[PDB]
Amino acid sequence: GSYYITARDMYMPRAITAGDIVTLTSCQANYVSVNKTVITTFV
Amino acid sequence: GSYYITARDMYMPRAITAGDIVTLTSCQANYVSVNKTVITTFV
Repeated sequence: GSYYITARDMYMPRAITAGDIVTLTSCQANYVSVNKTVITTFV
Repeated sequence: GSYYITARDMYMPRAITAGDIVTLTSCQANYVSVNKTVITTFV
């Protein structure tokens, strides 16, 4: 149900942060397209 | 009008995120000094 980034060698699940993203003005149906934001920023 | 970071080899414009910044308590008039924040964080 949730979403997590991980390293390429160690299985270490962790919540996605704001500094591991790339914003692009294109998506071509090879994605997931969640209706809500999945950045998980802070208050 | 807008502002974008880019890589040093490929012309690929993209919005500036929160994890590509360095906060320093100094600026010496070799800057732009926008009155509004240009971090573009998320809700």
